Amino acid sequence: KIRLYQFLLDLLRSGDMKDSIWWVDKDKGTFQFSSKHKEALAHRWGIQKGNRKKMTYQKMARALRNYGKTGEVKKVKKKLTYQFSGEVLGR
DNA sequence: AATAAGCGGAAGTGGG
DNA sequence: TCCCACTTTCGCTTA
Repeated sequence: KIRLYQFLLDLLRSGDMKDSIWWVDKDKGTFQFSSKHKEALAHRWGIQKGNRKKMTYQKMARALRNYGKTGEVKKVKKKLTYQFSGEVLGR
C-alpha cells in the first residue's frame, strides 16, 4: 500500500486536487493544504487505503506528525504548511 | 462562546 | 514475536 508521503507527493505532481493542496516553494519541497478544501483530500486518502472509518484531516495530520522523527515530512511554522525531505524529493 | 490549527498518551489494525 | 505504517480515540493548548 502507498505511503502517505507518496500519496501527497503524487497529488502535487499530478495536479489532480489543486484546490486542496499546492506547492509553496517546490524547490524546497514546501507545500500547503487548503483550509476549506483539505477534508476532500483526506477523504481520498482514506478511501485509497481502504480504512474502516472515514478519514479526517486531523487523523491524516496526526500521521504526518509521526514523520517528524524520521524526517520524510516536517511541519513548517506556517499555517497548514509542511516540507518533504530531500531524500523523499529525490526518490 | 465558536471556530480552527496543532499536539500527543494510549491502544487498535495491517501486513509482514 | 514483534515491528511497520499508520489509524482511531480523546483531552489539551493557543490564537
